Amino acid sequence: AALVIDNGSGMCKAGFAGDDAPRAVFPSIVDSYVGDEAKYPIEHGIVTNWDDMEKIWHHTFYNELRVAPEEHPVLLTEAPLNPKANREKMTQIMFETFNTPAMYVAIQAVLSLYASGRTTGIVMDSGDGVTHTVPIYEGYALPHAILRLDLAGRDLTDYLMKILTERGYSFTTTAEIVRDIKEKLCYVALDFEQEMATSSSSLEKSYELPDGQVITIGNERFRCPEALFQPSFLGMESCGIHETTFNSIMKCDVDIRKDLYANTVLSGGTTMYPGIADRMQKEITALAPSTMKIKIIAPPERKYSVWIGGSILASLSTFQQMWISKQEYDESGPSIVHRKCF
Amino acid sequence: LMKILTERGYSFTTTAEREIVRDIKEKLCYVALDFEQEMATAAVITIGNERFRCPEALFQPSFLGMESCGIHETTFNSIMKCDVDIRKDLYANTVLSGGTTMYPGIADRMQKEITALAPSTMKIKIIAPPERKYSVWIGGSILASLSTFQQMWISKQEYDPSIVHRKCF
Amino acid sequence: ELSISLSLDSPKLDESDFILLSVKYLEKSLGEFSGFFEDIEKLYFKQNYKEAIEKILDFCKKNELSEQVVQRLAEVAPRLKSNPKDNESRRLYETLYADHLESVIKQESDLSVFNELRDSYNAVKTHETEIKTLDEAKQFILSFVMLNDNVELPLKAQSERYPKKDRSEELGNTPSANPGIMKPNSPNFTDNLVPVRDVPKIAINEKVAGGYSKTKPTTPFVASLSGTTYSLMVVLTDYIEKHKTDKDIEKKVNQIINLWISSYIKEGYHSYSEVVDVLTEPFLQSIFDKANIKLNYGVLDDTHAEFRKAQDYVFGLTIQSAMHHELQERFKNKE
Amino acid sequence: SYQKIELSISLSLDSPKLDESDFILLSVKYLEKSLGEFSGFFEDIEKLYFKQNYKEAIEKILDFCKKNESLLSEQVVQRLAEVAPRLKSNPKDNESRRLYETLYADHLESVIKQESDLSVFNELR
Repeated sequence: AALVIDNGSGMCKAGFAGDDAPRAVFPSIVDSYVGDEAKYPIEHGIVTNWDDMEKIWHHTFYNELRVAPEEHPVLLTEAPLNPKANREKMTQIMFETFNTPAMYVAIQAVLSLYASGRTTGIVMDSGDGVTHTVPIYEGYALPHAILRLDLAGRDLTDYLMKILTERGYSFTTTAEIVRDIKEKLCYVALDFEQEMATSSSSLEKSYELPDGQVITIGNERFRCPEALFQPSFLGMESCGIHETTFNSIMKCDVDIRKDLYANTVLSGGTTMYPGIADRMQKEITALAPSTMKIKIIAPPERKYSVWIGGSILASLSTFQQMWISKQEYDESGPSIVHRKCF
Repeated sequence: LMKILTERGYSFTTTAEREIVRDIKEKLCYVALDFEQEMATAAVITIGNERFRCPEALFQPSFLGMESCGIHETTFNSIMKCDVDIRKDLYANTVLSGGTTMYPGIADRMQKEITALAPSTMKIKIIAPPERKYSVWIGGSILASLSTFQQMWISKQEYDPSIVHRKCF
Repeated sequence: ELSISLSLDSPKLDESDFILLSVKYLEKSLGEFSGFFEDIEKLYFKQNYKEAIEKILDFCKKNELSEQVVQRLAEVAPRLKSNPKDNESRRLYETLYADHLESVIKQESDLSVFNELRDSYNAVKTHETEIKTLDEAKQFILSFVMLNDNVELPLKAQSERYPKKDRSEELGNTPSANPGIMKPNSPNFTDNLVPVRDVPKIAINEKVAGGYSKTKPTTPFVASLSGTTYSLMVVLTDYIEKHKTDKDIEKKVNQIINLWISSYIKEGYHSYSEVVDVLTEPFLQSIFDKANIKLNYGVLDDTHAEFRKAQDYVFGLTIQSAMHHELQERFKNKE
Repeated sequence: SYQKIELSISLSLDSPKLDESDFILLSVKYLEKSLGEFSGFFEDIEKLYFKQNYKEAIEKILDFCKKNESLLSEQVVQRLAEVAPRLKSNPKDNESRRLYETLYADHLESVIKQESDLSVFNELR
């Protein structure tokens, strides 16, 4: 069997090939404890500390999956624009230290298109770390148009904490619970202004603290997800998910943009906000030319799509030639990845 | 066609100038089979790329700002208000007529758009006469010259205006 | 084995790729025959692929391997029709060649086959101190400022091949990652990834009858023909007149022509054959042979390093385009 | 020019002995002057300086700064935002507090001087 290790920004999703649900999702935070829930190795999608990523991968193979990595070929997920070298230290560790029989590296997003069932388009990937919009023509991204937004849920959960403390409810300590609020209550509007005017206290949902103290959130329900579309809230000048998708679709060829516009697939747990589809429908249908046909696609299983897109690849009889064998590695080195994994 | 050119920069403001516009619509402009592909191959004879868009207004009246369905649908719709039984025929006997249907290529399209909207199993046939410009008239000539129609007329003594409902259709 | 029994299922394979892919099959099944493979390397570079398609298919009879191979290739070869618009393994092989062609001018550090031409191109309107780039710098000057046109034009009037260009509709600029490989996304080995430039989009009017791109369909993307090569000649004609008395001139001229050849394929202005099909012209060849210059137009002896980098490239584009389409089945068999 | 009083704090906010206290004191001047209705804020933050709640008030200040970023500038908010996370205090080198308090006492004295009947102390005897 094969193993699929999506070392993500906040959670690592692992499982096997053929399956349809990560059999193990654990926070990637590292004599050493690298717990499922108990510093951060991958900061913004690029692995800053490698001596502690060995560990995320130790818990992955030996403790969460109880699998000896010596016998399973390993699929791995990189991020768009991994610094080239960081690809190199992924071929190294897996064969030199983990002695795997084989390996493959893929972009976290093409893989999301394959789970939306397509292989030509633009993907918007959000996560607890970087949010990137990645244009992919024919399975391979266009690296000159992959755009990066350094906004994610972390920044966003912390914004909710400000806005509720200001309301009156304070969360001083590590967790005095706002993530639950972020994904159980918050939504994205079509028009922030309409929803801000709505005197009604009807857009208020209430929840229980541990002890039974129920607090109420409203207004904040739709501002948190908006930091994404108007990040000046948080002190930023990068313009938002809506237009970043266009700015890229516009640094590409006139000839391929008909396809990219009709295939904008949302991925990431930062898109599980209800309403992130139609806002961007509004906001890209406006900026786009008027003769364009559009379909923003949000598959319902977007939380673990990068992984799902990996099972698919590994469930393919034809993906058995695309594995970097160790035999090959010993000769060239960690630079076979640039020659076999594009 | 005036507005569209109005923004490609040519200007046809005067009355005589308006006739220029009519002249172009009448011929050069055409109905496109795949609008969208053709507004992407994009990227009196002063030339314009507003050749497929002018007649796309018939298919989608949104350009104009009209809330109505394309002639493609006014057709289907009308059809489904007809007995299921006679539909087979209506589908197989659809004739384009009138002068504004002289835009080249409305035919193949009428076929497609309706075809996909149509029962996956019916028979769709569009019949376009080249003389559609004047087809109404020709139609009437035949009749006036039909021997039998001769009594479907109205005598001056028969007139001796509510016979128009009861002797005529 | 099955791999190539799949990479030869590209509904987008062109002649160029077959050659690379098929020698790969032989190099691992067979393993002497290496000379044949070299011929296969030369015919490809010189674009006599046909001979080569035949030769691989004839060599699929001498050494009879696995019947997969023998029986496989023969059914795909005739359908192969080359496109100078989507020929990409040739772009990697051509853009990577100029790198080798230039490694060898770096080993001709005389760099003084260039000082004399300076004062010879300061006649049509700091010698080699920096190396090569100074000469890539002024090579352009030569052709672009000696004249936009109007001195090269009499030579062009003497040509019956220049009138046959096929270029057209400015389409725009596109920001790519390797120069000859105008295609932005071609899976690029990161071994060869350049800075993100902004590259032009050139368009082809196939309606100019007998257009170059119909004639030599193999040479990728050569909508035009090098117009400023004719004006390389004016500058070259003086040198030969002035320095015909130089003894080693074939070495020194070939140190210029070969550089034009490489830089043009290296910076993306042209392709081998667009620059070369002008130099192999009658009235232009005459100039050289009157001073006994026999030119070697960028044909090198180690063609191997580039060759493999191509077979493997075609291994990458195709296989992953073969799963690309297998997904396009398993989902259209879900929907 | 006034842009030398602004640079001055862009440059005063970069010293290696700056702490939690000095920030609150310089910022207000910066807000009181970058702007020119917001009277309460310099009193709300004030009350907190006497109570040593530099912690919350730094943050409230840097909430006002953003909300009123309109009448302020990109530069002030940028700088101010960078310096705060990295703040600590050292009793030995917390000396602005000391002036305040030294000057405060003389203030509490006139007050007591304005409080006439001093018989209260006599009885304490």
